[PDB]
Amino acid sequence: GFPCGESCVYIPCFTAAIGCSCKSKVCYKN
Repeated sequence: GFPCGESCVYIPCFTAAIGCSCKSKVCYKN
C-alpha cells in the first residue's frame, strides 16, 4: 500500500517480481 518508487502506467513494476504490486498504475508495496 506504499509506493515503491516505480510506476506501471505504461510499463509494469519490475519490482512486482519482488514485492511490489502495480496498483492504480503506480507501484505500491503493501
